[PDB]
Amino acid sequence: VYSYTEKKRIRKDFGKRPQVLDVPYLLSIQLDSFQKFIEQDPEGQYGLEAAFRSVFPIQSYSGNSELQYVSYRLGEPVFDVQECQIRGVTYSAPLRVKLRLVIYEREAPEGTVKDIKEQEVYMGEIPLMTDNGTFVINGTERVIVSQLHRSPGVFFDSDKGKTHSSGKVLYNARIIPYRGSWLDFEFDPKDNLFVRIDRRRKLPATIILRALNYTTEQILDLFFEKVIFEIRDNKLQMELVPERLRGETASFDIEANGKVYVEKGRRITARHIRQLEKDDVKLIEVPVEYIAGKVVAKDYIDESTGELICAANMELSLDLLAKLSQSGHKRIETLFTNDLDHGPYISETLRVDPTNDRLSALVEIYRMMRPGEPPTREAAESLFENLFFSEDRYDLSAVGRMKFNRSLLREEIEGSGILSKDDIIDVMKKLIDIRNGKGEVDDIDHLGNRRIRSVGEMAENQFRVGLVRVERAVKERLSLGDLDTLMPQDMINAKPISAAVKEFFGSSQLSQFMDQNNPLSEITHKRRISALGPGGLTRERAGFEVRDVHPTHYGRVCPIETPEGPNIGLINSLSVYAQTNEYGFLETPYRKVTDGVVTDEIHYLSAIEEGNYVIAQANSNLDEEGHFVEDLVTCRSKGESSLFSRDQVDYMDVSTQQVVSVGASLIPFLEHDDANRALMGANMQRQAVPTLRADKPLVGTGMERAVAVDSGVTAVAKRGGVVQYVDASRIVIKVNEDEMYPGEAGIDIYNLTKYTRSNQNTCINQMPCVSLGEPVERGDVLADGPSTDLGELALGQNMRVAFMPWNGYNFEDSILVSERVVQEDRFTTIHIQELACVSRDTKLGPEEITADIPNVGEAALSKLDESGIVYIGAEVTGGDILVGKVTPKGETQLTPEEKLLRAIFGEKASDVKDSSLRVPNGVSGTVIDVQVFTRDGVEKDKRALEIEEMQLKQAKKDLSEELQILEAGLFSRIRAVLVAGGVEAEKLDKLPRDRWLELGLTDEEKQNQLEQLAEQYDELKHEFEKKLEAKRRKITQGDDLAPGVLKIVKVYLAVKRRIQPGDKMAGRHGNKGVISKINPIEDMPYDENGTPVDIVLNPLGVPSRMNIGQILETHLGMAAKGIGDKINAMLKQQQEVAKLREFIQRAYDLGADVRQKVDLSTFSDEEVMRLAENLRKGMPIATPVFDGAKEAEIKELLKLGDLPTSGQIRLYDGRTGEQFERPVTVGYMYMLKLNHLVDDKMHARSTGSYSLVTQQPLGGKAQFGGQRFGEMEVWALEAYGAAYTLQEMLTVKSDDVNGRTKMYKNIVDGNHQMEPGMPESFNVLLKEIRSLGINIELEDE
Amino acid sequence: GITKASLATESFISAASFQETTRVLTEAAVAGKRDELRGLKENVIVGRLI
Amino acid sequence: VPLDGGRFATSDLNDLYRRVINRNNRLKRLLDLAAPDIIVRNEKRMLQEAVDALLDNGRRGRAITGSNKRPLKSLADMIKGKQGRFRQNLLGKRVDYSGRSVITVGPYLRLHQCGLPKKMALELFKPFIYGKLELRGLATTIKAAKKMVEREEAVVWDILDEVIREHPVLLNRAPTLHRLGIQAFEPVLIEGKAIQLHPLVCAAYNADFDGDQMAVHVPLTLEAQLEARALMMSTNNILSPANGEPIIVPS
Amino acid sequence: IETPITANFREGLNVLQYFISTHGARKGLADTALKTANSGYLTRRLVDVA
Amino acid sequence: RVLDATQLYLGEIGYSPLLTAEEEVYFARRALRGDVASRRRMIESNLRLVVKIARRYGNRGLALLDLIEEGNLGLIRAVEKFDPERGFRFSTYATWWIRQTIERAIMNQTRTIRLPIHIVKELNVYLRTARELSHKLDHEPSAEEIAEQLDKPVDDVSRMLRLNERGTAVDALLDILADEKENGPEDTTQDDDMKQSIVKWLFELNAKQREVLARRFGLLGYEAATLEDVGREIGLTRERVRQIQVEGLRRLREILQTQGLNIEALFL
RNA sequence: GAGUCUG
DNA sequence: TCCGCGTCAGACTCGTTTATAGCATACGTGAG
DNA sequence: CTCACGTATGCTATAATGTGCTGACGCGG
Ligand SMILES: [Mg+2]
Ligand SMILES: [Mg+2]
Repeated sequence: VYSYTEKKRIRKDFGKRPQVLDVPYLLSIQLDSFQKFIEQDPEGQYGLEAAFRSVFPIQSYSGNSELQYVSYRLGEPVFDVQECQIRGVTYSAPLRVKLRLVIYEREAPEGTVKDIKEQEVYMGEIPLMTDNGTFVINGTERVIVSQLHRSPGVFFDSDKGKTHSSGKVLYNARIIPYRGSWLDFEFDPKDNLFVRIDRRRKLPATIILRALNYTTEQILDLFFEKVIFEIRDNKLQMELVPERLRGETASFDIEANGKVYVEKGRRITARHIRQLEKDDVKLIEVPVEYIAGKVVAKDYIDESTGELICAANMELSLDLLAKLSQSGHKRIETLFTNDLDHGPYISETLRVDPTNDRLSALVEIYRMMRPGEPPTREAAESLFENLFFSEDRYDLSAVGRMKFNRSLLREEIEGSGILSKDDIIDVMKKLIDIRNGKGEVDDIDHLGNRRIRSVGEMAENQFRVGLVRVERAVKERLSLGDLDTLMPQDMINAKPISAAVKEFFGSSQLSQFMDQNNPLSEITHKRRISALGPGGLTRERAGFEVRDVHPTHYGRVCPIETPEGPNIGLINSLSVYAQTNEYGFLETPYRKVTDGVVTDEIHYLSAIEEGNYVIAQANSNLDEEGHFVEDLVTCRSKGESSLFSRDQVDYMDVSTQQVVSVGASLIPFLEHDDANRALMGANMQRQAVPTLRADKPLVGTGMERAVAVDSGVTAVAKRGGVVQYVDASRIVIKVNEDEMYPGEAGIDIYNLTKYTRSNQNTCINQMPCVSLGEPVERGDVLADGPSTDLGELALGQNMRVAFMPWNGYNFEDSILVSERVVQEDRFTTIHIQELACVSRDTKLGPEEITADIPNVGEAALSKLDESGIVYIGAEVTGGDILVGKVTPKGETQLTPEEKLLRAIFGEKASDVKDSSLRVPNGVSGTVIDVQVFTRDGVEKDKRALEIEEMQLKQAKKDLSEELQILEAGLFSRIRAVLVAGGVEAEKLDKLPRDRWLELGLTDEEKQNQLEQLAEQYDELKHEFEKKLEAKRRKITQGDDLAPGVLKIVKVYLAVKRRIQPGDKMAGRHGNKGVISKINPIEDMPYDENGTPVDIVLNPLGVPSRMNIGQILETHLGMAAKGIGDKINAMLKQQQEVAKLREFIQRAYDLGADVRQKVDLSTFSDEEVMRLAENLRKGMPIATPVFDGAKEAEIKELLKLGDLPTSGQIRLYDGRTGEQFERPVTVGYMYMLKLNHLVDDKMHARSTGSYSLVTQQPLGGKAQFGGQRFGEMEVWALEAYGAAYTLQEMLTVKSDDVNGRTKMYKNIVDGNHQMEPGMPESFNVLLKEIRSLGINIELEDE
Repeated sequence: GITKASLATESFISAASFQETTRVLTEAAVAGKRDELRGLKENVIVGRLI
Repeated sequence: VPLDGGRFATSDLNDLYRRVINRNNRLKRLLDLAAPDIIVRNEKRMLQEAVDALLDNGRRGRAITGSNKRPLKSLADMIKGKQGRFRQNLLGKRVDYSGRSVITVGPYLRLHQCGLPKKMALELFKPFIYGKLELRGLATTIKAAKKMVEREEAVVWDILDEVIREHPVLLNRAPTLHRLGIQAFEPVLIEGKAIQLHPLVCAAYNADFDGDQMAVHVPLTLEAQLEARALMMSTNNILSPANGEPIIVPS
Repeated sequence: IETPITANFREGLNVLQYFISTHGARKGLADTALKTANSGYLTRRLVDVA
Repeated sequence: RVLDATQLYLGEIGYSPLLTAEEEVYFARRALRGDVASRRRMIESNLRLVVKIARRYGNRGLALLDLIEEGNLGLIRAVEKFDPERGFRFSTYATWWIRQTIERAIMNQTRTIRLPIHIVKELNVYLRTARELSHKLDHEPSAEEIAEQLDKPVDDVSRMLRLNERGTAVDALLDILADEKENGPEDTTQDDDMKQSIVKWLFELNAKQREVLARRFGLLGYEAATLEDVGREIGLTRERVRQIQVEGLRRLREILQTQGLNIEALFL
């Protein structure tokens, strides 16, 4: 069972592991997230709903007035994506919000029966996400990258040494909300518990409890266990708990009943403890001297006097015991604090605490955050309540509360966003438990603690900020104004919200220009996770621990895809099957194993859930429809991996691919490649420029088709059916009745995008895949995007490669290429550059775009037309004028040499200059397109007007063909309905179709169908009119540009760049090279058959690199092409369909344990020859990642091609004709031409413009800059002798202004003498130091 | 050791160009220090022959 | 200065000077008006704050944020930082008669030679061409010589070939760790945009041709030419200065 | 790591062995980006002193 | 550790007496008659009012402290021109003065280039109009749409919105920008060649032709004279000067056709 | 200033 | 607690959003 | 020599009189 587009060309699968779950939609993250932000939910606070309910209702300070939110609505987008991109506007929907101004009476108590004003107010346009996953901001496609941040909740961490060479582990708790101040608890070397609010100055931890109204005795009752002391007759007694002592040394002789258990001064072992517990020991007699030091729990007072004998938390003595006895207390509650397990931490912290009561504690807290400002009681209560106990300033969020409750071992997941008094104490309790030794510290890098924010959460936050800025304004105006005249819209401002959101989608770090070199580049960019940007890490902040691969990254984040750069480890590609949980943690699919039998039941497990189960490996062998073949299966749990029994196994990896990301999944023999090289391989695939002829990969994986389809760059069929009309522009498909809805006309039109500019100025061209009258299913590829073959992803071009040295032409990775590659225009690449010419208005007057330009040859003006615009199709070269422009000049005081020259030619040329847009120097191309943007008031250019004539007539034609094909398709249906119950075949075709409003039949369901089709026909009739009026308006519409700018002309140049020495090429195993030489065909090593190799790569760049993938790819590539050469030979000699069928079935069903079955047969003869015609240019094979082809399978395939098992061949030198003395490995490596063309990098400068202050030449090729001669480079001249070369570089070559001109004159005069001076940067330095008020003088000789 | 040795050089143009420029220039300004330009860095700064 | 867009762009020192002048002049006013002393004091604090911001912003506590939120760049900040003026504009500089491109092998070269692209060399030796053009009387003056080069006339190539003869060019690779990271070569004019490097010196540059680039620099004076040919030439820097072992070795 | 990789490239590495490889690999690559600067700062301190 | 100029000043203001109605009247009568203490006390007591307005006037131009000090200048003018005879309270009158002086300062100091209040006031009305338009038109105001609403010239509205654009910081952008007033060595060298050639060209044409031609354009002479002004030297003619000027240029045109320029140096 | 990059 | 340090060139992009009363006399320079 | 134009300083009156983003680097002296 294969699809129509797969019947045309089938990839051979060497995979063996049946896929229980298919690769999901890859651009899932971006779409789901943003869809949640705009998604209208009544309940589920997601994006805007949440944002309004959070802020609103806003009630005035007086409390008479309030503004409340009803609902919102997005207007439809003013401009489509197309018009936005051209015009350079943001693709957005207007946000209209219903809001109700309600007013209370001040005279009545809370009478709401005064004024209720409800109206729908504009608050900004929100940018919309494209169906692909992008935003068009100011006419530029951008991607907002998902973020990775610390999840709110609690975290328990510990400086492992660091502070105090003492080497003490200081434990700490950090409570992180989603919004609010941070709450820190920490230990000190002296075991005192401290609180840092918002990581400010340190305060004793007990002070925060006093602020929450805890008495001293209540604090102690919370952290400490009590020990009772009974004073009987004269001897002291204490209530014993058998264990407590445990691992202590007995300070007294412990006697129970009459009989001595402990010996004094010996350590109490487990035997003593079980003896005491079984004997049921509750009182033990003790010496009075043991209480010296014990801490009293409660306040104990003299019942006679009523005065305090001892305060709570006070160290007892022999005399306080005596006074207590005689007062009439024969029971004393003392603290249990035995070092080791139960530490007296809070007891010691209370002694450090300078505060006494609640107020004194609140004042001290207040004085910390606001130091200086006098306390008031109202101020201190307000501040403390507004820190962690205000619904408006503190919000843990659902994820915060959930992680918080799980960390404190609760049952309930959901709860308050504000901190409860119970929360804080439980956190302190756990901190102290961890100090004692029971309980552990959580991990920060653990993905259970790192959460994903995609777009919708981030858009939501910026939108809340906008609302908060609005709330101040609103509340302010509600209080001041009269309530009754004043409506809600005069109070709201849209500009704050629009500004907050605009700044996110445009200024933000995470909003970046889409990387569009190729489909894979796009798809991988949109599934990026960045730990950087706002609310995240910085490069400075980023350590080594975060960057490295964490255990939990398994199945969630790619271990082998990260920029090799400063961002190494902070930026991460998402794994293949990975997805975001409801709370935003990453999760991965796993197959449930029940009673040892491995079900197809699939569970997505979060980072924290994964730890708990034992998960078998994907490569683990399952036994034919039940359990594991092998007894001890290789699995992983508790973050580590070993053998397990079958009964212990809970789960298993869904695919072998789930560990890897998209980009790395496309690397064939990844299994045989070093992880470093593989990283750069996956990184360079993104840099691959699409060639003129998009060539499939012979050695693929199978992700090729998934990626091409999900990227969106391919046109895919929604409805299917038969193709009515193909064109190099459009595809019209007639839909099948089964999916075709009976309401609208059932004809789908896909308009293809023709040759368009990319962000990297590469070429985007869609060509039609299918032929005229081809039957297609839903999800069939109808048109190929730029770097896609029939449905598969095609980033470059496969080539006959031989590994062997040449005469140093492949020295260090240098690449030797055959001329045949250049001839066949393979790796010829198309680039489209955009140049603008801006007519501005100056103080002197407006600039003119005339062809009438002072001092210009007829040669130049030949190419400009009436208006001063170059013609479409015109070839241009550096210095040719594209758009002629002149800047008005005022009274210009010329010199005697200039006045004598202007007199000679008489070309005074009025009061105007020459500021024409001309082709940049050395770039040379053909003008493909011209666009003109004018203002509204200014009279249009003749050329602008003819452009609008074209767009108008073309628009009319487009819409007319819509209505025509839609009417024809619709009456074609009415014709079939009328035949249903009314045979009138020939009789209906003769009368005109235009007079079919009269035609009906009997009142049944079929008469109602006729009514549907008639109401749609007329609907389309008016719709066509209002569409045409819209188009006409946009074409006439004068565009509002920047202030100062009257009009803009955009020229698009087209360039065909040929492959050439200096150009950078790579494979997919991270194997790069620069092309050194293009060899004539004659010179290239050739086979026994006479066929020359395309590329000669250096053997020595393999065993060091440890990317062995490229060699396996080459052997298999040759085997693939072997079989293509056999099919090509059988097709050239026609032969039998039966014989081709035989060979091809034996081929597909080769592999030792091939998963993929292909029962050829069912294929019809016509399907088989279309298939062979595609297989002829080499049988495409798929080697999954970690479930790839084996050596033995590749050698078996080679034998099927009658190629050698070694995959080495005899080669003959093209030059000499003699044979090479040993066999050479030859085959097909799929090669990529990266964006790094020599054409773009070569730069040279003799003299140019110079910098403003420093007077040094500028930097960069765009500014025509001199190369920087850095400290390092200077030192080299210092090591040498070279003193004149150095001074040259310091002086006449850089700053020295007089020196440089004088030496230029000398060099044209041929003097080659320096005449040095003083570098100008120094004169500035002096001025800058005197500006500081330091006298810095030059002292003369 | 290296860092202090470089700051102990009796040229304040070299000391300033290395590190700690604010502190070097206050101590030189207060001492009324005179740099006679003997080392290589000093000559490279004024754009002279090494 | 006026940007092309009609807008202006200015140094942050202007914002700091304007702070200082406004507060100072307001202080003169409040002194002429005999203001109560609390207000005089506030103005004196604000005046000291403005001058301290102008001299060294960020030392006196919280730096004054301008337009973005970034602290205004003060006088001391232009001198101090690595980026100040010392490290950036003075102990190293941007340089005339300097170029770059991708490097590629030249196995045919001798050890003292390097492939230099035609168009690159045309531009670097522009004054030297102008000079010979006028001595041959082929160019009447400099602007006519410039237009002959712009037109890239056939006679100009022959002159350029004549100038480059026995003229050494410095090749540099980042990073320049030791002195052999700069070497002099006699250039060989080549059609095409890539620099051709002799294999045996690839060791000293740590040059591998997977896209590395090199700076070219033209020694102008007779002195600089001689220092390049005698001291800095490839051939003459065979042994490592760090050890007695040679650097030029076949691989 | 206590469990070594028994296999070689020719035989074929699994997802577990490959995942475990990655740690060392990326620490190496991060080392080149981050560590390069203290070496260079030592060159510069040395140069200034001599 | 109170180091901040702002917190110190606000501490000092809080430390003041708050005035009543009868107290304001008593002090105000003494103040206008010219009491020292009365003026001081009325100002010091009403500093708090300056701060309330200056606190809601931040993030628009200057800093809070800069906005408070300018506001204090309004307080002084308010105390000077307060009328205690009118039953109406001081706070009401002072509020006008404080807002006036703050706004005026914010319109001048905030922009590097001195902008007139006349234009700023016009701008205010254009922007308020834009706000009302934006609330009803889901889109934003066009220049023409604002001009229609105010019944004013489109060009005038465009000029105003053109002055709204603020200045950008060079600190970097400085290094992209290059000196446009300073010519490059190549250009300066070209001028040297021309100036040197002229001297040689003057002693190549006739003695009377290079005298008259040079001293007119100010090539050899000191001042660039005209056809009629060449008469001051020795020429003292109007027709003979014009024939001889052009005769010098015609012989020089053939000197440029033969050397190899003329149409070659016409493009230039 | 924030990016995505090549050594 | 405070402050002094952190490799060398190259490519590209973005960015400098927002606010405030109306009309009379006075001060000062420029244009016809 | 005179007026217009550009720019500035003036005065108005319900009462109102107390502030306020991003947090976390690491080694040495
Ligand atoms: Mg290696
Ligand atoms: Mg390299």
